[PDB]
Amino acid sequence: SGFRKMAFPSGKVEGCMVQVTCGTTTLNGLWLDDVVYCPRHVICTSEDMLNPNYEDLLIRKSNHNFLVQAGNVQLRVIGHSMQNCVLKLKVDTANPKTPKYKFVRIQPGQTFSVLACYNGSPSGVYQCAMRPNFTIKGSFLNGSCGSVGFNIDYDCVSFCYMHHMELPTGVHAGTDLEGNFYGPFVDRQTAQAAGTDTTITVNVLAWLYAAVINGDRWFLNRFTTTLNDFNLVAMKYNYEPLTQDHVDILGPLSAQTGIAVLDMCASLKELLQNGMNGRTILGSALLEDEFTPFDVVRQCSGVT
Amino acid sequence: SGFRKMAFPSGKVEGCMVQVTCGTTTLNGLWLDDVVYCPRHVICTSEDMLNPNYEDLLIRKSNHNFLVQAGNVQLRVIGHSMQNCVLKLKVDTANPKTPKYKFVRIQPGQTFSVLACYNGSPSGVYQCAMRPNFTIKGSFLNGSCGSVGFNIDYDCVSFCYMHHMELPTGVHAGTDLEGNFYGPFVDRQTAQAAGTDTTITVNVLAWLYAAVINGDRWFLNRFTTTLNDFNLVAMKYNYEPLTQDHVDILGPLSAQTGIAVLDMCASLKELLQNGMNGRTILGSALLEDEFTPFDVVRQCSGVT
Ligand SMILES: O=C(Cc1cccc(Cl)c1)Nc1cncc2nc[nH]c12
Ligand SMILES: O=C(Cc1cccc(Cl)c1)Nc1cncc2nc[nH]c12
Repeated sequence: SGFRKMAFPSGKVEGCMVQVTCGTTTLNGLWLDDVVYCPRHVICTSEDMLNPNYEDLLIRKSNHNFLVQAGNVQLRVIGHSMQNCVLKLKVDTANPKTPKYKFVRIQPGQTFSVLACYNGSPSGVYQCAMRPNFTIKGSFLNGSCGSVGFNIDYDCVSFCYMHHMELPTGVHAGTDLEGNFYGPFVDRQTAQAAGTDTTITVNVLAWLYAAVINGDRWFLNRFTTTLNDFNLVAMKYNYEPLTQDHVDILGPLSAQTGIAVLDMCASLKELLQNGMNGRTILGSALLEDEFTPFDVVRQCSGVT
Repeated sequence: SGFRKMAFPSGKVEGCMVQVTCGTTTLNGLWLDDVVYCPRHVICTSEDMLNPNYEDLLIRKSNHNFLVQAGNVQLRVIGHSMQNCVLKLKVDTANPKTPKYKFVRIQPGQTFSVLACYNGSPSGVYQCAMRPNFTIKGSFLNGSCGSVGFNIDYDCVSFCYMHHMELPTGVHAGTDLEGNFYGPFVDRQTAQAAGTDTTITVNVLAWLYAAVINGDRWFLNRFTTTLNDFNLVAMKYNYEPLTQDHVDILGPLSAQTGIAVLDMCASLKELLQNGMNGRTILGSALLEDEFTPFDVVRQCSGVT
């Protein structure tokens, strides 16, 4: 029992972290096989960041200008290329600690672990969700760029995020491992709208099921609702509309607890309309949306 | 910017996890040098757990009865001894992945990361605090026993906790790495009082400073208080009395923000007496006490 915001064990990812320096800028890189991936803004100075012409800036750089250090050892760079907002630095040595891996583009509302790094060295690990507006509410300081987000399935690491930027609002933006930003963001020092965010309804319902499994049941009521009725409430409270696809993904939790998804929707409707009344659910005084139905089953079943 | 419940990177600890089986019981062990440490209740059957005579139960076991597997390879057990509530199994091979380490007994109110494991395999990592009543509110299932808590300082892992038991209340109890339980607990299947818990005041104040550093400032007021006045409020709200030692440890955060510790105490006093009024601080609708002043400085400075 107990329910925590659990991250994946970070060991497989720690073994891939390197420091990349270009000119006066240092950030993190990810070394997989004989390629090091890092944000392309490693080639910029502070003056360049207002409106960088990355193509022109990269033309002034040669392989020897990219200093890549894996712990205390230097990697020899034999090639460089820009793919969208990432640089791929070909090195002459395959990372001996390369785990089985994939590059995936996650959907908004999905979760992943972040290994925050500085100077190629891991500082900490935390779990978070990709917001419906494609930002992440992480914990990142100057130098964290190049830190990655990932999920693990047995021995395979699926990398889904590389950190690039902090918006003036203090939220975070980054790319998939092919360098494509999640959301409308561009890698420039300009104010950029993130746009309206919403609460991840299917994740809140999953967390309510986790609460019932772990004994927090005070919010269960004698009511039920329909998808249409519930979605009128979700609209008022800035929650994502619940679809049958979301109801289907909640099937395993509904079967385990014996609580029909629409009955749990009625509990959620009552919590939205009345608040918590000073009570808590799984140590939280707000409705949590950073656990997917898969995360709940994984944590409640002890998947390694 | 941003503030997360960040755990230490778990890689150094993942390299020490092994599966220990004795008879029909399987749990986790920690392999450091040529010793494997695990909860002594690995020698019990379910019938034994009501009131185990560990000395007698261990006498019926020989080195060959302890099956220790590091991933897929078997370790040869050449000695066994019980130290308080842990078993130390001497093996013929030093763990090649043994990091620099220490065994420490942490104080209540301090924090640490847990690497939850099942069958010797890591499932997840999370940060938590040792409650003032010596329990931890973890996320652990049957088979998680032997999972450890730890802190990292540069390249040295200080192990402070080994998981042993879940109380009937759903909270967790365990030992230091010398097998001494934190708190009054015994390794038996009996209902056991945890006793009154309190909120870790110095940690709440540290988190309020983290909130100010990250821009959440709505709770700052025009008031101040004294240690005596604040402690009358702490008493009413089941908070630990604040001492000058706690004020001293908050010095760096008070210097960084320019907010005197007693002025932050007045903000905390007002939040305790009036609640959050439906507002949040660092994404929380309650006063968080699982970040120490050291954790706040570490996260806000990017220590690796
Ligand atoms: O935002 C940047 C640098 C940057 C500026 C403009 C565009 C780009 Cl792509 C990158 N670094 C950063 C990241 N995360 C957190 C931080 N806190 C301070 N700086 C942080
Ligand atoms: O509590 C036990 C077994 C046990 C019983 C009596 C005394 C001792 Cl020392 C150990 N295992 C366990 C731990 N954490 C979480 C769990 N959820 C289910 N079982 C869990």
